[PDB]
Amino acid sequence: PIRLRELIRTIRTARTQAEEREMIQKECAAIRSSFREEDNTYRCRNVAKLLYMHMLGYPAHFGQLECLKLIASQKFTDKRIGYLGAMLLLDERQDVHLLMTNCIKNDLNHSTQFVQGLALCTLGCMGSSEMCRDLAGEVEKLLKTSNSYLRKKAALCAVHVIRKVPELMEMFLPATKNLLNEKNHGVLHTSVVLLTEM
Amino acid sequence: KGENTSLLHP
Amino acid sequence: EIFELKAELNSDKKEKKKEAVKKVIASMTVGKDVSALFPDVVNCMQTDNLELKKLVYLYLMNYAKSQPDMAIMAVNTFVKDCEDPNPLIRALAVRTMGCIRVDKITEYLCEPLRKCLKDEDPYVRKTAAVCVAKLHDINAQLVEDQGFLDTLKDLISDSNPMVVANAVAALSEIAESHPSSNLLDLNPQSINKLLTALNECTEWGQIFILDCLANYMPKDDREAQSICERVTPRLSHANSAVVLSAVKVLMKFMEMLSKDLDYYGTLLKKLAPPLVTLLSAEPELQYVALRNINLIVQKRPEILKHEMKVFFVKYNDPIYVKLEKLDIMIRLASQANIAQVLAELREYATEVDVDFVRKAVRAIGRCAIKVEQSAERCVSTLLDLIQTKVNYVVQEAIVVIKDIFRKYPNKYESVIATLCENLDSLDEPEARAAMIWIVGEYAERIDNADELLESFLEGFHDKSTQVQLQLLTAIVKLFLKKPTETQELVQQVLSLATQDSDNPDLRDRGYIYWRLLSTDPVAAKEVVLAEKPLISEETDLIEPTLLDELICYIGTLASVYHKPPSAFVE
Amino acid sequence: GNIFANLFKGLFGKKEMRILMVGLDAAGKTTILYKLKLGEIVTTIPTIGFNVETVEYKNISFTVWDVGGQDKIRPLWRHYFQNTQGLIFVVDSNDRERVNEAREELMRMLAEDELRDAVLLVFANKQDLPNAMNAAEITDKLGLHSLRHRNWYIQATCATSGDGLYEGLDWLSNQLRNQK
Amino acid sequence: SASAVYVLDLKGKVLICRNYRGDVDMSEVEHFMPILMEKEEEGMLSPILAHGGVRFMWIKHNNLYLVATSKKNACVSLVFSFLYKVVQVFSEYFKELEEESIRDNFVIIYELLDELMDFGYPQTTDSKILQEYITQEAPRPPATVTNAVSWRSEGIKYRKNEVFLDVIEAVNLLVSANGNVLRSEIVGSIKMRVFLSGMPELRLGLNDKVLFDNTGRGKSKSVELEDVKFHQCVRLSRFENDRTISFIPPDGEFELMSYRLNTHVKPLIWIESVIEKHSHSRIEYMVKAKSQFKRRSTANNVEIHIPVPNDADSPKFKTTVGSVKWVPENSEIVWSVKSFPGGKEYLMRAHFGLPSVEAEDKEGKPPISVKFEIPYFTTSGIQVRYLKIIEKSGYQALPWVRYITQNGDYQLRTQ
Amino acid sequence: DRKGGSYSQAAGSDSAQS
Amino acid sequence: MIHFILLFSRQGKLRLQKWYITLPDKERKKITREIVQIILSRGHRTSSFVDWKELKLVYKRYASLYFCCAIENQDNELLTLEIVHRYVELLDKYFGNVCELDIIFNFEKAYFILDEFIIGGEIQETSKKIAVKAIEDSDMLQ
Ligand SMILES: Nc1nc2c(ncn2[C@@H]2O[C@H](COP(=O)(O)OP(=O)(O)OP(=O)(O)O)[C@@H](O)[C@H]2O)c(=O)[nH]1
Ligand SMILES: [Mg+2]
Repeated sequence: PIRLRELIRTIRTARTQAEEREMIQKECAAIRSSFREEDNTYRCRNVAKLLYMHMLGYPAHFGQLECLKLIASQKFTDKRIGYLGAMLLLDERQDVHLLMTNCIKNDLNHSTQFVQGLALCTLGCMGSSEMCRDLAGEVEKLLKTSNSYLRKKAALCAVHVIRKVPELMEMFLPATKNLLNEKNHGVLHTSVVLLTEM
Repeated sequence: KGENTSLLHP
Repeated sequence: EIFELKAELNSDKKEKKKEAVKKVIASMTVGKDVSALFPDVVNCMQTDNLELKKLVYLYLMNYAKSQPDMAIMAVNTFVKDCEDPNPLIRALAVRTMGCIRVDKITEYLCEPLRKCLKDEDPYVRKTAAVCVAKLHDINAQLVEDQGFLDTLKDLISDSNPMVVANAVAALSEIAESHPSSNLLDLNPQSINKLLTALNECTEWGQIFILDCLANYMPKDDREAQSICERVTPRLSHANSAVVLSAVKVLMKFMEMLSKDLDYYGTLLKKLAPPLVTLLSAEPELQYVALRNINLIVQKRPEILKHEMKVFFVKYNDPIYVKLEKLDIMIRLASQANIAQVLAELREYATEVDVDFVRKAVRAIGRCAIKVEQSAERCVSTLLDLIQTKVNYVVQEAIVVIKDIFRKYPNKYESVIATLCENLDSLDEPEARAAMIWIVGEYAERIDNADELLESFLEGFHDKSTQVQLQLLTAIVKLFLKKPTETQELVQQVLSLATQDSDNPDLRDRGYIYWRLLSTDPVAAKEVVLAEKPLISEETDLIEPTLLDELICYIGTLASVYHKPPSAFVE
Repeated sequence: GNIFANLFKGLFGKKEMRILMVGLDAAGKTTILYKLKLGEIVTTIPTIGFNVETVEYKNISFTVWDVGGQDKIRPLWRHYFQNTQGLIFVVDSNDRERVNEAREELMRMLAEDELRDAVLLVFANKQDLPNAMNAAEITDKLGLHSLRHRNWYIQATCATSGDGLYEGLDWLSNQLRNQK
Repeated sequence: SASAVYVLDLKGKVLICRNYRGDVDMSEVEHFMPILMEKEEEGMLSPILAHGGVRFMWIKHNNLYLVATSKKNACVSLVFSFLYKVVQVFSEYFKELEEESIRDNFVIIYELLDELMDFGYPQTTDSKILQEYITQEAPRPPATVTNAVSWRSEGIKYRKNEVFLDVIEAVNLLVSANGNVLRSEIVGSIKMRVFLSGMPELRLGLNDKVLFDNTGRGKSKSVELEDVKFHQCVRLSRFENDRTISFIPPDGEFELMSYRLNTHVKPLIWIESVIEKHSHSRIEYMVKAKSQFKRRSTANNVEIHIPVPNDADSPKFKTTVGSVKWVPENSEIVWSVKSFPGGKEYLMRAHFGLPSVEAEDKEGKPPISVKFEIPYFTTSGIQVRYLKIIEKSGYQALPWVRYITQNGDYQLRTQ
Repeated sequence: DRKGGSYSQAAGSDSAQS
Repeated sequence: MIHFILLFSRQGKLRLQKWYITLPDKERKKITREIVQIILSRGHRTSSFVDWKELKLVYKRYASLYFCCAIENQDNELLTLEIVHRYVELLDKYFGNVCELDIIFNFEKAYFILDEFIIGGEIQETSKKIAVKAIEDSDMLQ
């Protein structure tokens, strides 16, 4: 399991485009070998290396099931890596985010404020036309809570759902009523943005 | 180099 | 920095002057404007060491146009160095004098050039010959006044074959820019003398010796036969440019040779192995070799008629070579190797290069159109490519089928059924228009021509001008042929192209079609659905006037681009 | 090389094994997995994605990957076919109209050249209503005996009660492990 | 007719420039990099660029592009030949062709560039001859450049007179996916390392088919070289007259002649490979190598490259003879065999996984290339007959030569 | 020894052709 | 809302990328290349605003590495610059003397900070200390 810093240094050590491509392929071969064995200990390092390779301009199609598997994991680092992979290499046209709806729903009711917040941010960033349809009920539940750190995330998720699904704005009218008295600046800004979008 | 310099120098 | 360098260069120590010169040379190469220190380096110019003299001369040459006024302090040094006993010093001084682009300096350099013109050292003679050409290029009037043409002419008829080749090259360069007045052409004796030193010239001198014969025009078969016999040994030269120059010279001389004699056949047979050897050169020269073959292919296509296996594009071949390979195969394509050409094109259609795939499709279509004996094979290959489910391949196959149908549509009714349902959802204007034209012209073997045109009429008012015109023509043809199932379709097309169509040409075409329909529908069958004459295929052969001129310009920029020399130079 | 460490690990139990959880939606797959892992009938919403869990029994870590029976998730079973050693099929005997769909889905999933070492594991879910068939009528309808080179075993498990889960686990362990 | 010969780098910086005519501004080199980038990004990149009225024709080196700007209708072939000669001279003088020597050997590099070409017309290109007048560690120029013989310096003396020859064969086969070979040509290469005293006039004699027919012995094994390219020292007139190969060998290793004739015989190595690639499940490589060469010859260092999937992972190789290793950098299975006796048959059974998610774009089917190299085996059957080493002083030479058979463009098209 | 085939001595000319 | 954010170096290499619009990978790469070419082919007095594809492409690089944004033509232009400056200040405070070297190696931290700051192209926390405290608490979780 090569570290992210070591992979970055190795990539920076390549000068020619062919040499950089060869190094990227050599790293991707080891990453794919580790992934095919169902590795769970050094999965975060492999995910980081795959994300770095994809950002540098290399294919990362094979690293799709690994992100979904890490999303439904229990480790905080693994969950964060899976969320980052879903946000970066996952989109509406990917066609592999359909199975991520169950993971998002499972993580939407998590007691931890970081896993739920990360899931909400991922849903807002990669909202699809069908994910919001099956996630609209859970978004409204979090919008009526008194969590200042979660109120902004709920408002952003509702705004993203409304933008993706203009017909779902009717379910947010009774949830945003009497929400202009928030002391926190972020909550007030989120409420104002949601009202302007509506 | 030009990379080790601070983005804002604060 | 600058002050320290100037102080070091203005010192009496050679160990510091050499270091300063090296630093100045490195700064200029590193990209530092050291032209402000040119007057300071002028004092440290007349040095006994040859290592620092070369650097000073290079700095002066590179810092001569920038500071022409400061270069007036070097004429005396050049004059003194032009008489050194060492031939290397004299050659360096001669080269530096001609490399200085100073209007007030070349005038005083005529005397050293005249002195070095008759230099006994062959290196000195070559340097003087190069300097004469440089001065003539800089100032033709000064060279003419100095009377260097007579000295240059006598250089060819003297010893030192390298010096003779250099003088010949200088004379050719001077005459190249000259207005053809007082040409340096020579009689057969001069040609024989040049050929005698051709076998003793170096690799670079061979090009200079063979370029002179490119301008001479033989007048008799005996002279042409001798020239061909003397140029024949040049085909076995390791230098790629030497072989190309020899081939060009042989091609030029073949314009006066007689095909009745066996010399023409021997020359043709001895030229194919040279082309085969040149085809296996470096990738950089591969494009030049392909261009030369294409230029000579349209002139003497009977030499490389059997050379088809060597024209196959390799897996590691470059894009510029792979593209030229398809053109070479198309030019040399015939019924003898039609199967081989089809197999090569089929393999070239499975690659990943979109441009390469398009070029292969175009070559296959050109081969099918040129040779009617392989029309069925080309149609089958196009159908297989379309069935391959490739968007670019599908568009290329549609274009090829549309082109073939207009040229050979007599027995093209067996492919309309397959093309009736061939993924018509493609939005390529070059493919949709071709499919519409094929359906309109071939609306006899398809029983659902009206139904197929319905999908293309949804956005006929905003699809395209050419696409809209093709759709209107197909609708008119269908109405003229079968007006029972397209009676309402014709009216709808006329309403959409005449009322909601703002295109001037499209509106005029729609109005004309409506007038023809409302005036005499029976006459529209003989007017619109008439038998068009044979379509004149675009010949790829160049004009004979350009081919004759392009024959003399072989291996130059005018041959690779296939353009006249005056249409690309500035 | 030396295999002393492997022998020491195997002296107290080293094999873990794997398992799959596929079948039609509302077939008791999620409830069966909850009973196997926890031991209670937990009510859950339909599996839009998938559920991954593990079961520790007989010194073997029986990892269960629940897969929903949704139409949009039916063709997604090929994602779990990579690096998979076991497969459990959950039938729905209470849905006569869905029995044909479940059989077709099982046949489609069983007609893959990559999933060959995964033995058949037929679980009779919803074994609490009188309309549920026996352990042979369902197998006869599904044609489990016609699966060449497939080791299938039909077991009836009650979601509400949990009877037969131990027998199914023992059968899976015996099929996976071929030692004493 | 180059206007300014310059050497670029991988970042667009001109390592060294040397104008020869001055008709092209030195600032045109800056636009060469954007033009090359635009051509590469649109598929129109070519070795000869065009910046308005100035054409930038150059080749690609190991680390820098030796682009030579020109403005008139200069000979592109001449420019390419000059660039090749400059590259050869740099390789002879500097063991490495990279930016490490461009910025460290400028003192001698500038002198070599100035002496090589004057006014755009090269005059001296022999590395051995040029090394006697331009050194990095100056006397009068040698008489060899002025004399006709510019490839053999006079006065060379050695303790012994031994010349080592190298008859290197290049077996190139273009086998299509259908199983037939389209381009099957063998190009000979007679490279000799002449080390003698004086200026001997070598008289090379082989069992050429044309020579045998002319002498009347056109019935034994004769090499039918379709194209023969002699070196500069080889006299073209002598070869044209009566097939007499008479030339003065140079001091060092050089290529005397380069034969090139077609081959109509069966390939030395026959590769029967199959692809049982499952649809996103697995892949099988039933590759079998059959040696059609003579059993007395061994193909040392046999490397049959099998292109495996680019995204394949967890691969397994079930072969019989030779180590099989998959290199992710090359994305192919290297069937490396140390010793391959003639007539041997090696069978391999590849097995690698594949991701469930399909690839976004196609990757193509690169051809399978073998790297067989069987020494002491001449496929063309050409054998050296005599080598007339004649010296005015008179000495007993000890010529030597070896025959090496290798694989050139021996690629096999995939299915 | 040497990889690629041992070097062999060459003749001087075609002794059988005079 | 910001359509996309691309942190590219002066040499053209991109150290960060965050697009809020679902676009194809080839299309996204082409758009990034075009944005890099436009920014790299612009002077220092271009107003730091480019109308590319009807998008207020605002470029404001405080070091060798440049910054880009894609703001729709419905809000003020100075808001994007203020948001970029606030994000840069927050990243510097979280990291401590943030340079180009720490951006490449600590790309995950920058991505997490961006996710915790802006979600869906809109602002999530107006303050600069609350976001830093939340990021520190999330990192300390393990
Ligand atoms: N009361 C009762 N219901 C059962 C029994 N067996 C199966 N079910 C039904 O089967 C469903 C099981 O759903 P889950 O446990 O959440 O998971 P699942 O079987 O994969 O169903 P999906 O999530 O929709 O794919 C329940 O909703 C029940 O209605 C049983 O023994 N008793
Ligand atoms: Mg379930």
